[PDB]
Amino acid sequence: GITKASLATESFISAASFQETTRVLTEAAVAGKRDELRGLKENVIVGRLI
Amino acid sequence: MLNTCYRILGLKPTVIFADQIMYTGFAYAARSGASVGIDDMVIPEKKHEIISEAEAEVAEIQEQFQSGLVTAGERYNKVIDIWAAANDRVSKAMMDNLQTETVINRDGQEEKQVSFNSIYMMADSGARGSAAQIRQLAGMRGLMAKPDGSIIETPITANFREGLNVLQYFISTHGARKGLADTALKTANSGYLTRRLVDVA
Amino acid sequence: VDALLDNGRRGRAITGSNKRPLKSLADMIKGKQGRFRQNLLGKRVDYSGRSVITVGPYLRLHQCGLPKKMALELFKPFIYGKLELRGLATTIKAAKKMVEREEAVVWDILDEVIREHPVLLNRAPTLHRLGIQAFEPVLIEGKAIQLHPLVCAAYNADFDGDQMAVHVPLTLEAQLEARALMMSTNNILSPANGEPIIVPSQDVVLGLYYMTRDCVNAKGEGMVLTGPKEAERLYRSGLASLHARVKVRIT
Amino acid sequence: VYSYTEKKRIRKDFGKRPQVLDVPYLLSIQLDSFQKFIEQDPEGQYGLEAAFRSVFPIQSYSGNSELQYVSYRLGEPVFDVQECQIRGVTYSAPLRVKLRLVIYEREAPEGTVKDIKEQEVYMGEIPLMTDNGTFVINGTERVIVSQLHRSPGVFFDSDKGKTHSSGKVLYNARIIPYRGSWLDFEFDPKDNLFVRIDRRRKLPATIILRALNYTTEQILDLFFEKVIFEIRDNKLQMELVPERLRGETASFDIEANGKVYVEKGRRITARHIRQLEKDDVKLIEVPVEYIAGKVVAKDYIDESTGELICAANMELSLDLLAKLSQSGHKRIETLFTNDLDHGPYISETLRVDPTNDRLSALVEIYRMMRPGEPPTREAAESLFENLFFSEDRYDLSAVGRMKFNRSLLREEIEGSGILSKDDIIDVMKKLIDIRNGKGEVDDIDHLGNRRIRSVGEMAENQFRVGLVRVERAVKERLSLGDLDTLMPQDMINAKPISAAVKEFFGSSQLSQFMDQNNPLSEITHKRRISALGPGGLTRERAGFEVRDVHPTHYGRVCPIETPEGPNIGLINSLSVYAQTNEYGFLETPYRKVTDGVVTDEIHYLSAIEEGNYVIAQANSNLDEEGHFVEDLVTCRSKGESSLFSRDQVDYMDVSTQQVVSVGASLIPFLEHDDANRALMGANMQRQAVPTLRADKPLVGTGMERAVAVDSGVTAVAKRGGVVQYVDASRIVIKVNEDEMYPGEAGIDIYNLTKYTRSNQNTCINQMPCVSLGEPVERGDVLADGPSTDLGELALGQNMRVAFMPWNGYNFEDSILVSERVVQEDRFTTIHIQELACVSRDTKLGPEEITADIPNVGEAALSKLDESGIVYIGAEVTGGDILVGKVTPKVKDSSLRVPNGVSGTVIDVQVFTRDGVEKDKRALEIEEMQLKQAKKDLSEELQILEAGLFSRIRAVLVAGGVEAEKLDKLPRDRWLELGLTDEEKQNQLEQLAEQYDELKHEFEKKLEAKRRKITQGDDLAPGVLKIVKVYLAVKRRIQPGDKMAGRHGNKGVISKINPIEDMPYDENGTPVDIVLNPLGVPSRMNIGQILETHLGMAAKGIGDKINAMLKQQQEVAKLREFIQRAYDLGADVRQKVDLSTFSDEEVMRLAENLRKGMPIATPVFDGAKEAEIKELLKLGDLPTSGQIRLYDGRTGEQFERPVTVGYMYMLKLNHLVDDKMHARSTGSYSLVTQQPLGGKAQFGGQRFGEMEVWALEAYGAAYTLQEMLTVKSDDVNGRTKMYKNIVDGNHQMEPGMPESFNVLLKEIRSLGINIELEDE
Amino acid sequence: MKTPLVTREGYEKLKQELNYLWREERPEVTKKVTWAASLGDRSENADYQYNKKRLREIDRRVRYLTKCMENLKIVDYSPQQEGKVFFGAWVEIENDDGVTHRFRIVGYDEIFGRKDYISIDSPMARALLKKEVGDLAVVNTPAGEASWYVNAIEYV
RNA sequence: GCGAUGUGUG
DNA sequence: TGAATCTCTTCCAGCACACATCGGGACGTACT
DNA sequence: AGTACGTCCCGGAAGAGATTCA
Ligand SMILES: [Mg+2]
Repeated sequence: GITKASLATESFISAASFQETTRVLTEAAVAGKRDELRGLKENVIVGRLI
Repeated sequence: MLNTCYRILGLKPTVIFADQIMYTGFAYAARSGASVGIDDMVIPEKKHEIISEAEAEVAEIQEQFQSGLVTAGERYNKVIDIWAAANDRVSKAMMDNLQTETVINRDGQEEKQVSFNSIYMMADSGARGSAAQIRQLAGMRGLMAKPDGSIIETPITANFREGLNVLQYFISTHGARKGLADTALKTANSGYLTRRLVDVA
Repeated sequence: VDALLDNGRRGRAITGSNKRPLKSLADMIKGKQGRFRQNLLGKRVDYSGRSVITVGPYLRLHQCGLPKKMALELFKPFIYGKLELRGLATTIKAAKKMVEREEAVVWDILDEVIREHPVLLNRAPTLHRLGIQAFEPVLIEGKAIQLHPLVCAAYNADFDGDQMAVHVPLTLEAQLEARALMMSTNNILSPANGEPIIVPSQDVVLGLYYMTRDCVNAKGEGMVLTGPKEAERLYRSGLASLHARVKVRIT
Repeated sequence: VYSYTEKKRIRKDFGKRPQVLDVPYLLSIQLDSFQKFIEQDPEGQYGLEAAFRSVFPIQSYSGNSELQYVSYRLGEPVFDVQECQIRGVTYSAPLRVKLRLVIYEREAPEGTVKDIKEQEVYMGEIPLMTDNGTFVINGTERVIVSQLHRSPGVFFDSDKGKTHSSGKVLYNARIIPYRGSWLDFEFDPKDNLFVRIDRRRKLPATIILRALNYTTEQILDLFFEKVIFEIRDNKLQMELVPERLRGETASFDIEANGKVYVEKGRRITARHIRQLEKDDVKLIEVPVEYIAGKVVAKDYIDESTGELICAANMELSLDLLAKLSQSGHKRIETLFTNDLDHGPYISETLRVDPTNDRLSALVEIYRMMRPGEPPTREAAESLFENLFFSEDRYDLSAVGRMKFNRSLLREEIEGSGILSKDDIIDVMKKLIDIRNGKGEVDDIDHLGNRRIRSVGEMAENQFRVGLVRVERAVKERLSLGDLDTLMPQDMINAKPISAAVKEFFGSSQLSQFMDQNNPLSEITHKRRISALGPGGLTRERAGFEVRDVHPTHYGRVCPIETPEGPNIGLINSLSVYAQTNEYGFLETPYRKVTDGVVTDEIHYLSAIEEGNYVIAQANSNLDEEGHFVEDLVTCRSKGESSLFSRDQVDYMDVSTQQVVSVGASLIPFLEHDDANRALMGANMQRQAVPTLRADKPLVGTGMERAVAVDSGVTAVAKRGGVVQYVDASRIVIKVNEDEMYPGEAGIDIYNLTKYTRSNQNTCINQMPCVSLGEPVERGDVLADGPSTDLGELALGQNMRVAFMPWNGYNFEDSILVSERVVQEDRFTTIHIQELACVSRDTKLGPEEITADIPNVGEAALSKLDESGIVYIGAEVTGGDILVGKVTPKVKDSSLRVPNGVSGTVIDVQVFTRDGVEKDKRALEIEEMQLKQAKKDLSEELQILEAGLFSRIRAVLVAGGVEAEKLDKLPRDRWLELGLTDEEKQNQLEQLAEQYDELKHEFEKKLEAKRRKITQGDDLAPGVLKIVKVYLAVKRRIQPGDKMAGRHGNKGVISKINPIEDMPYDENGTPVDIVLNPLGVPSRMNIGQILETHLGMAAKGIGDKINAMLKQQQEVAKLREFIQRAYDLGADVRQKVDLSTFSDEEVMRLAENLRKGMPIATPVFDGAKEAEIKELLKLGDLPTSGQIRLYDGRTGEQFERPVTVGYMYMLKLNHLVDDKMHARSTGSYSLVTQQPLGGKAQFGGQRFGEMEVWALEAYGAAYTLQEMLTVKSDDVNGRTKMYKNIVDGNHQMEPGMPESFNVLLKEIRSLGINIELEDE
Repeated sequence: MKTPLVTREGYEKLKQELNYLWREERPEVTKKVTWAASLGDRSENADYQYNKKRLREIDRRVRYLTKCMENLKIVDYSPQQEGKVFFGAWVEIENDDGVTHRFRIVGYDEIFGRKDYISIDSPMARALLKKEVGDLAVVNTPAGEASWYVNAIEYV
């Protein structure tokens, strides 16, 4: 379901910026989930081009 | 018209054509002056007749009930169905006497034709309103549904041209408030759906 | 420490001023009004404005109204620019005084800078792709935004008092952006589905309806006319009814 | 017959139903509630009295000491309403309290040592209420809504469906007191009765049963009836009851008297039942196995050894049977179960019980209540004692007890406040019966269960909370009580009480900000009713039906006046004739019905009271005798309309009006309109805005007069009499001798509140509407208020309107207006903005109020005075300066005209902290108010003396008259006026002692008021001196406002246009406004058309009369004409003559007419097409109400003649030059270097998440990148951008979003590391 | 409060209306509302209102008749067992005043002026249930009790 | 130069 | 013994405005 | 005298009981 595929996405900052924060950020923090951008919401956050 | 215009001659001519459409439209529209007056909504002569006949039918079913031939349930159901039939008859009557009433000589004697009663014009145009709305102006405005989703056993006799008696208007009130309230909660849940979708794609 | 990180997660939250649970770091991130939903997936923006809208049907739909005062306040940078280009004020400050005084030359320069610089319009319930479009302004008296009528239905926006906002691309690339992908010309079809979206509406269509419909008998009955030109001629003369059965040549 | 003043404009009216009960005092709720809150009433009964008698007496820890209430008083306030608003402090009032403080006779039986009753110690101050029903917290005028909440009591809900998926209904019950702890019962699909206290967890209700010190056996006896097995000679015959069989189908042997009556494999017949009952055969032999499916009721033990064989609530088996048989027992009690009549619910519950005693019962209760903590016997004992059985922490009001018992089919309308064993028991019985099918659930939203509170209830409750706050520390310090060396004020602290009530009236979902931008607005918002607020439901949690309107709001709550948007139904407006019951329900009026007569006897009713009757709808053609002209008639009985017989009815409607609100009643021709736009119109009408020139709405209703009168915006003469002094500022009236006081009344003075501030920044002003030397009747207007004329409600204006699309400029709803309007100013509103400038003595020194500001020009230097303030009345534009303030170091600190507002200044108030030198202008304005108040009180006493000597003269008309010996000497030489032996000499002696008295009195009053104005009022800490300045723009009108009629026909005035270009008529006049016909059918609100037609008629009557008058024709023609005018119509209650009018009178009436004969119309009994037609035919206008026109452009004839008439339109507050606003580059927020929000703060728009989505959807990229990076976040890049712009280099350099940088630092503050990387 | 007994012809007619609606009128109104909502999209637009209201009604009825088609039990019996008047019988009854009254008895979901318009769950029926050519039928209307004589029993 | 709650606008 | 089926309890509920109020009290003193 | 300055603070859904066919 969407409300999940959101969460488990490759990226995280999106999830972080969607529907809840703590769950995602924590799971990341233990994952050491190095994260590329490769995504609109991402670059929007960092504000470079899309 | 506009659409085929596009698909056949590209884009620039299409847009310039659209703006010319609007110009010439407003122009001749004003130049015409399609107003709306009270006299412009004809009450069907047969309306009184038909609704009286319906009243008599209601009385007949009421006699059947009081004589124990039917239970209140099918009583309710019979009554509603027959009122609905009556409603449709009235709708046919009004739509006829509007769309055609214009009947005039030709240098001969007479002939009927499509009307010019501004309200039917505004409808058949397709500007706003339709058979439905012109109905709720001329004929009865059908039946109204209580919050139960049930439907009241006594319809709106009259229309907007005539005056609604209190109880009627009071009914149609919640009839409409239901949706007028609904729209808020609806908007909310819809927006949530939208957001969720955007953050899946 | 628990409070510090996430007040309100462990038993009774601790309150702040009188009775309402004070905000926390968690709060400052999550929620409708944390940093993400509050200042990054969207945010406030310079070089903008908002007003109420009206109609002004004299506008080739590749344009739209814009309030004079409003503009003059908007493009002030560009104004200062062209100003000291033409050399009417040494310092920026002097030009600031110039604009404030609102002298004559100012307006001409303003027209100059606007002439071909698209701007963006937005409505509040920004539902779908149409929800923001662009135009070329034409400077108008009054204090409201005049807006082409057709584009209403695209905006799902009647004139019941709706407010619309305006933005202005500051950069050159973005000017191209607007003029390429946001100028309503380039949107006759909703990407949703194939229907057109430039459908006329109530007034104009009432017009056309009345404009093409036969009666049976009226002034000028069944005469003959070479040129639609001369038809319009008859009509303006009134020497012949507007709608009337007739044989005419056409091409 | 009519009042003299009325005659000035005798509004004609249509209508058939004779109104029988006039409109009540529309502020009834507020005034009654508050008056009831505050009064020295005996015998307690719902007041401060009640709160006290609840809290007091406070007793020691039996420490031979106690404190109790005696009396209390409220001293007159320290200010008045007006000056109070001016200053800012609340309109509070003292609260003195007499307390008897006693110490029992120590070391003795209960007696006394000594008592002290403190001299009415004051416990802080609470607000009063305006005569017009408002409040004043902080220089403002606020209102308290009334709450509509689930009435305390007991209820029985379904929760059908959505739980357990079982397709099985459920049933729960709830008891909610007025102040205590909720208590609910419910079930689970396994049919198990659970109690829960306050939604914590779930328990087996039998837990609380046994908690009420009952025995299992008694409990079973209670919840179930008996089944007797007698162990006879053998075979153990059962006792039977025939009625116990119809809900049964027994398929085994059923015999009696040897004869079988139901064979094995049959069912039970009512005929079987009748035969048996006629036979009366109860003791019958039974199959031994039939017992197998039964359960013991009582306990049985081994009679020999006293040893237990089986405990109660235990199924049965043959072994058990044998063991009890050999024991010797003979009687067996069992439970009459069933699957349709009675279920084993309680029994299986008791099975599920974990515990089996009062002790462990209380244990489990305390365990659910306070988790973790170890138990303790007496602890939990006291706990459960402190949840349903004590005054302190649990209570229903009489309201509770009443509705409670009424639900339980009890008898006593009164009872205790605490619960009972019997209470809980009977509640459970009711619930069980419901489960069994007999009985009915009760829908929440039926108004019979909602309840209306009011300011009274609110104050009472919250003040009680204050007293329970204080009593804690009270008893605390009493504990340390020593011998009498103290006094109660030592052991009491007002400060908590004050604080609590203060917070209540200040911050609430109720204590909100009155919308005093229209008399109609006030009168509405004083009646608003909300389900919000404490104890009330909340928006996000709000359900669905609760929002919907129930078929019993009828005539008790408006069905149509409610704001749309984020919440609806939750703000139900309160009906017109509505009232509040003794107990506090929506009570409504009706007309009593005899056998066949509609008597004029009014009669009020509750909601439930209604249901058991049948009610006749208003518009029912009666004939002069209380008899309906039909025999079957539309009526309503129980939420259901129907047609019933003649002699069945019970009560009739009072007036057609009785089912809408004031906020609706003012909608002419409502009936011909859908609810949707009807609503929207009602609201917008609320959002009206006063004008410069009230103009008597042509097509009115009839409610107006009442609206105006009640809304205290205008000024009604208290007593009736004769004009003496008019003046645009004040009005003073002599009184007729009859209504005079028993002596020395004098005359009356009405100060007129002149141009001043609203709460929506909208001019409020008064204008006299009488003339010198003129009669006035008690209870009549004297000076119209804002948007009022001649004592009638006048929101917008009337205008000549025409329906035709015109060059598109009315595209959607774009109402086009003609320069004629902006000529006559006839929408020129007037606004006011209260601008504040103050200073505070701080580090680096205090600050200045002077013109000594450098780095400025004579432009600023001029308009300011020499003392540092703008002169009264300077035409100041933007950028100007009003006050001179400076930062010592010494930069500016001036208060300056907020940009974009033009306007002028009307007044300057200056408060100052007592103890600072008042500057030159301070002294000047000081003396100005000083001299003006002095002149005011001088007016007071001087014209008081004038009336006084005129009354002495009136006394000397007869009796001891000395004309020349009276007028030679000055009018004061009257200490021994020679008079006869009547009481007139005593009267003059009264007036003379009053002379000396008033001398001294006026002296003291003057000096007191002098001190009042002289003192420097207490203010904030560190504050120096308040200088408030008022401004007054004259915002005219311009394309972009929002006008609308009264039928939702909103509009945005699009393009003002010149007289020429308007359509016009052959007669010559232009028209004024053009709406859009294509808006009529869709929004199915045909009404505005009717309104327009009837108007055209009105203005026709007008123009006709106006011509007649300009001819200077003599009166007779006018008499004939106006008489004809009013006379037309089928039938009216308005049968007025003309003969009894005087010549001079009538002329005045015409002259008031000439603008147009005003027609009103009741909300449903109103006029009809035919009478409209006949009025027109009286006029000289075309029957159809359509005319030829002419486009000024074309100068030729439109086709299809169109509609022109007069519509009554209104302007709203949403003015463009307020809305319109832009920003290029201004401030920036401090936390996030981002732009600010709003206009007032000179900020910019918000590009929203959805807009980001949008731009993304377009390939447009540079747009969004620019619009997130440059336009907002990087300071560095922002500057780079601005510079590169000034050099035309349209370019950008992104850098990084400082906000995101902030996110980084924030998460990093959390225990999480986050970093960027290389590339 | 309900009885699933059904006559064959009525069941046929039920299927018939079902198809007529879900196959012809629904698609018509569908196209209609589509063209009406070709970006009209106005809550106030009472055209859209009434159209969706017709939708709501037709949907309620289709769901009702759907649940019916599910639950309803057909008994299309021959004229074989006769004499008793249990069901599906053309019956005439007479009054003291001679009030002739003829009708066939069918299922609740068949009460129309079409063929035969007397219920089976009706009180009259309950009396008529099991009687013969010459019985004295009695009922208790909310107006009180009354009686009739049987005069005819016929099948098909 | 912030945040809470309320009111109203679409 | 262990795999199903209840049941407490954390997380989210549209967007954009406009305006409005209000923001610690309490407890105790070295002085003012 | 009385205080401005001190400290003091309804829907879903998924997890951990917890209950029942073995
Ligand atoms: Mg709108």
